[PDB]
Amino acid sequence: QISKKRKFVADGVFFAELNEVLTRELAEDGYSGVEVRVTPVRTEIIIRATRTQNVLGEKGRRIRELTSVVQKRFKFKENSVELYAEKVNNRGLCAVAQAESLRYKLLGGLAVRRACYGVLRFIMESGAKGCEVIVSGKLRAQRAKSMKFKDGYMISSGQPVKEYIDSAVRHILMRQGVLGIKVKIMLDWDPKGKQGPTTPLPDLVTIHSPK
Amino acid sequence: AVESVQCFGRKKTAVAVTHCKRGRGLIKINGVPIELVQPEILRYKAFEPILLLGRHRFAGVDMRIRVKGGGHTSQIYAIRQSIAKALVAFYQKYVDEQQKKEIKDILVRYDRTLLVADPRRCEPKKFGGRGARARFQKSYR
Amino acid sequence: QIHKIRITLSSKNVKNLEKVCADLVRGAKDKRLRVKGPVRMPTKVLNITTRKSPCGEGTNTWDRFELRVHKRVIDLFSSADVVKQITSITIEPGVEVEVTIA
Amino acid sequence: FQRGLKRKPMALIKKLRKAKREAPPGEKPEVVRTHLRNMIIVPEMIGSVIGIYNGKTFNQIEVKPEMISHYLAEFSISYKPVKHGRPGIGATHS
Amino acid sequence: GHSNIWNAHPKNYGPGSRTCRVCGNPHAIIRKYGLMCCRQCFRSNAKEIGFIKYR
Amino acid sequence: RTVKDVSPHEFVKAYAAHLKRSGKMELPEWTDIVKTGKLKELAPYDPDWYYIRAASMARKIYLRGGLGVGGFRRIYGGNQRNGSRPRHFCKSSGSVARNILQQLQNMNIVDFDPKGGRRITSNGQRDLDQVAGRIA
Amino acid sequence: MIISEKNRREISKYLFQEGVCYAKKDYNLAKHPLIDVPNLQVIKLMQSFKSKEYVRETFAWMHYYWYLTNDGIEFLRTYLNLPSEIVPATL
Amino acid sequence: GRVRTKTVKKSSRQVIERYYSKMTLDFHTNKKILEEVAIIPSKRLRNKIAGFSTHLMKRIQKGPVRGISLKLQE
RNA sequence: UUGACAGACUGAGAGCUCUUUCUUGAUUCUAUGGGUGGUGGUGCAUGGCCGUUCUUAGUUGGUGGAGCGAUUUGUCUGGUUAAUUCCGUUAACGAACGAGACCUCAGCCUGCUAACUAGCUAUGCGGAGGUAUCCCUUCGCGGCCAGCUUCUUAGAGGGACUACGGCCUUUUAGGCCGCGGAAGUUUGAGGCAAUAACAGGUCUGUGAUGCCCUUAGAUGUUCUGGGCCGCACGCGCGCUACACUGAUGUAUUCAACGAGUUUAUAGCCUUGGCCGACAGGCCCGGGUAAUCUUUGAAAUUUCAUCGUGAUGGGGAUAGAUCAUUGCAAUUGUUGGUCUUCAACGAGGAAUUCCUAGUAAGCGCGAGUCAUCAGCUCGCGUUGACUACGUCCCUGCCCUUUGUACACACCG
Ligand SMILES: [K+]
Ligand SMILES: [K+]
Ligand SMILES: [K+]
Ligand SMILES: [K+]
Ligand SMILES: [K+]
Ligand SMILES: [K+]
Ligand SMILES: [K+]
Ligand SMILES: [K+]
Ligand SMILES: [Mg+2]
Ligand SMILES: [Mg+2]
Ligand SMILES: [Mg+2]
Ligand SMILES: [Mg+2]
Ligand SMILES: [Mg+2]
Ligand SMILES: [Mg+2]
Ligand SMILES: [Mg+2]
Ligand SMILES: [Mg+2]
Ligand SMILES: [Mg+2]
Ligand SMILES: [Mg+2]
Ligand SMILES: [Mg+2]
Ligand SMILES: [Mg+2]
Ligand SMILES: [Mg+2]
Ligand SMILES: [Mg+2]
Ligand SMILES: [Mg+2]
Ligand SMILES: [Zn+2]
Repeated sequence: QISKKRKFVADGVFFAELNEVLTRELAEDGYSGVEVRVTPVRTEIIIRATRTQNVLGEKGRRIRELTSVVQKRFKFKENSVELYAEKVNNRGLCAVAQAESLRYKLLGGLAVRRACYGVLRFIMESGAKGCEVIVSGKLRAQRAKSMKFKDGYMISSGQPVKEYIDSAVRHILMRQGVLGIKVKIMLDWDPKGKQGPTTPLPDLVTIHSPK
Repeated sequence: AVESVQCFGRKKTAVAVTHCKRGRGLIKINGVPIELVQPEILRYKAFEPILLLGRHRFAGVDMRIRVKGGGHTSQIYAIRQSIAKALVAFYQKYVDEQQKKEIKDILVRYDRTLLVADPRRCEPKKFGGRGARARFQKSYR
Repeated sequence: QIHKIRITLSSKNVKNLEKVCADLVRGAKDKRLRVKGPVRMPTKVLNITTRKSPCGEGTNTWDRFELRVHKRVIDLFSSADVVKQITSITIEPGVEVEVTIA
Repeated sequence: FQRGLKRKPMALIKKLRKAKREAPPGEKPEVVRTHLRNMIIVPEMIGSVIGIYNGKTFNQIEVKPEMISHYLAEFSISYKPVKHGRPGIGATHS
Repeated sequence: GHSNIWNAHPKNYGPGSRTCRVCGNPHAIIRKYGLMCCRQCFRSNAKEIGFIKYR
Repeated sequence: RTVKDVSPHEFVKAYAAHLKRSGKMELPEWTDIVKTGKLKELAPYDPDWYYIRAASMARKIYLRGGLGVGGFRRIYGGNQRNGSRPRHFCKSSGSVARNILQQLQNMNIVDFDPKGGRRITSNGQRDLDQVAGRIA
Repeated sequence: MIISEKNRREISKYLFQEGVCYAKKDYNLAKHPLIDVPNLQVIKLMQSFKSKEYVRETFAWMHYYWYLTNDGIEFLRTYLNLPSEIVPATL
Repeated sequence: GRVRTKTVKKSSRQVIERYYSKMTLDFHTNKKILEEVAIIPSKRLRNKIAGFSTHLMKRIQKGPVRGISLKLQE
């Protein structure tokens, strides 16, 4: 019975809180994202992840636990909110997945340069137009520094950034401090819209071939 | 079939609408005669479309004007613009195009704002200053 | 068995909201029902202006955040069962439907 | 008074009454110490010996007829009056 | 502490009765529209909440 | 000739004179001691301020028939000076407006509107129109 | 931390019956929203379980989320004297 | 100032080269032709390209224009 | 091992502690490890974020050319542009960022769609006025089968592209003027915004974080009280003024961006009625909202008093007293009534912002908020002078040139 403004703000706050909770819980399991759909007397939450086996657990035990805890914390009515697990299509085109992979590789003791180059190569081979990885913090010395790896196209200004650029930031708790990793992937135009924005770049003009 | 037109004049946020139809030649704003429009100083702007053309051309049309928004000067400017546009439209749609063109030409030769709305609008203010361009006083020590 | 059914549509996405309104209008028309609307209320612009810096240093720069809410009103002269059947059509996420009488 | 006194002022008044009763004839009552700086002096409290906490110490006062309807804070200064020394480095040339 | 003493001070209003729902800090709380989030947390989570920067 | 066709100032003066001549008004004993609002610094200069205010209020109800005490306070309010602080809008005295409305209702110039506020009666319309016509 | 036997029994019963449990980080809250026991006692009992690995704890947006493990399930079964057939609703 | 960018210049040159037959000296007709035979994300860009194409056509009517290769002219 | 009646103790109905002795039951206590918390140090260990260099137009590969090499050309003599924007010249050719494009708001549509949560028109009825029937003027109420979308709202679209004319310019890129046009400074204002950097700010936003300190007589947490506001003095951003282009008292009437409830007797915005001089109080109710507050400002306009007098300018300081918020108002929380009536008569050296609906004046909404706005973020109202030029000062970009500078002339 609340006003529309408060209703929409509460919906946004709930989405943000659920996103943060899912990230914290499924950090290691891999968590590309979450989507919330509202239907009459039913709400569906879809968890996009690279490893759905871990998210579901054995016989859906983990996903059932997550659904129950989410309902209890968010006052949802019994048998009214339900969770699904979904594979992420072209995980290399998701910065969150790539950022988590780089975090895992760095925590595993792998060299920063080798890990970043591998991530860059995987992103490029996954069909990305361009990509960039930044690693900042105390690397090899007590003095913090930044390492930048870049390959391909990239835009940084104007509206097309919001749709053609998918970016993520993550922290790695190393022995001597915190390492900040930033992943930035430039998508490619997709007429279907499944793998990229369904809109061409503003300054791209195509002339049809004359008969 | 009723013989009438409705034309609107604009100035800043002021919107005035003149309903002009066949009649004996009366002109009223919100039910009040145009001769009592306030402020008294701007009565000249209010009457300019009337002084330029003469009362004889208005003798055959009744005009009712409803105004909203804006301020004292903007409302009067919208009133006069709406009056001019309503008279021009009425002459166009019930009177010879020759006379319509003549009245339009005489009005425009005096002032183009009588028929064309001024597009000026208040500029949004930017953080770091009280006004759109004015910035906070800067001190170095 | 005829009533003025009031349908309220609220969404943040203008395209989805307009598409849902058009689908409802066409569904009502296909049943030879009388449709009034859609009536588009003034857009609600929730505005928040907060300082960019997480501290008090540097030039005081501010971020203007806006959340736009679009509301539509549709009136149907028909029965509860038929309006319910019409509204049963698929609705994309982000659009809230409310059906009432008067 | 319309809003009503809480239990602490009532306890303070009762303690003052007890001290006055136990005071030997022709002698002042004992010291009643309290933190209640917002207490309002009433005529019944005239002649009582009250220590009022000022945040560091219980300043000693004796209630007089002219102090009725005043707060106990008004008679226990919480700060030391300022006596100015010579300006230090950085006071001028700004 | 004693039940009548421990946490007995009223907290029905003021900055001490409100905290950020994200980080719990009591400063710079945005109460508009019921966000109840400190300014830093809101600036971090605005995109997820649904607040877009147009100007 | 009606009120709308005459200058508001002249009509206000004429109707205040008519109200004073009528003798049906019962001025409160405090009319000579109170300001017209908390925002004012001094009492009204004109001794006939009560009659003038009554005439202006009656004209306002004639023009619009849904006004109340708060509406009249807002109508007759204005800027309030705060010494060294900037000015802000302030409401006017509500007791004066309430008493004037009650007196006008007693004289039958206005009556309670079913939707709230006060409305001009047929007798009030007639009296105001005659005063406007006689102004000439 | 000192906890009444009835409160501990109620907390353990709810945890075993539901398989999960959340709690706002409010030490002075009079009663847990889902359990009549004080929030502080609920939180401290769950912390005790987590210390010895009977539960997995997650924190986010000033809230605790606790998920029972196999060892926690075994301990709760033994302590509540429930039949082996009965299991938490999650499974 | 009003200086057409490389995008507008290249688009106009290519459009004139590939569809010189249907080109006209009227800006509205040229912009309609551009809408028909090209995909321009922005209406402002479409109008700018159409205007520059009209100017280039006016120059071509006078004589050869460097950077544009017309089969009939050659 | 917990809790506690009474007395004492205590600022204290803190069993905090002591006396007196009851209750509870392995949940605790003691010691050793290990934890936990900390607005505790370290921003010269860090992440993220933000500010600045830097609002300017700048920045970098591949393959070629030159040099032993650091490097260099591309990235340029010239013209042009706000622009490394283009035209061209060319040992460079092709490219990738930045710019532009882009997106938001505003400006035009009597064209499209649709509006009982927005309006207009005419009609029917009724009130008032005028010759009082019929006629004219102005108001109030109904018509979901009166019509409509000019006015209001919001979706799709159209529209401007220097399109057209005259001159200058390399037959170029382009520039000035001009009719028309809503719009001819990139239409106006914003959002976004490259490479490389600062030991610039933030550990006091974060359950971000390493190390160091503390960790039970605590740097943890809570309660009481005080302080952060303390006043010989110096400085910064501001509010109010020095008055008649005015103050006061009447009358008069034109905005926009926005914000609003747990219904409990009732919580947020509050209409109407009554009480009161005001401040405020009481009672019916509306609004989870284009439905109600919202019928919603001041400057300004008009008529009088004042009459060059620190004066009816100015409102600092202070006394008395009355209300509201709050558990608590004293060191006045804020708000009313009367009374007191300070400097200030336009401001030195210096110094800030600003080119059109802009400066300036005027008020209004929101953030903070139980109660407090002289502040910040936005909004509209009235509305200008001057210039449309330059590198003189302060700086910025490119080129040439000198250097004993490279921590880079604060060398
Ligand atoms: K930093
Ligand atoms: K090279
Ligand atoms: K630290
Ligand atoms: K904070
Ligand atoms: K210079
Ligand atoms: K330059
Ligand atoms: K030399
Ligand atoms: K050199
Ligand atoms: Mg770009
Ligand atoms: Mg740009
Ligand atoms: Mg502490
Ligand atoms: Mg630093
Ligand atoms: Mg080479
Ligand atoms: Mg070079
Ligand atoms: Mg329209
Ligand atoms: Mg530093
Ligand atoms: Mg301070
Ligand atoms: Mg400032
Ligand atoms: Mg108004
Ligand atoms: Mg004086
Ligand atoms: Mg004065
Ligand atoms: Mg300067
Ligand atoms: Mg402040
Ligand atoms: Zn926060």
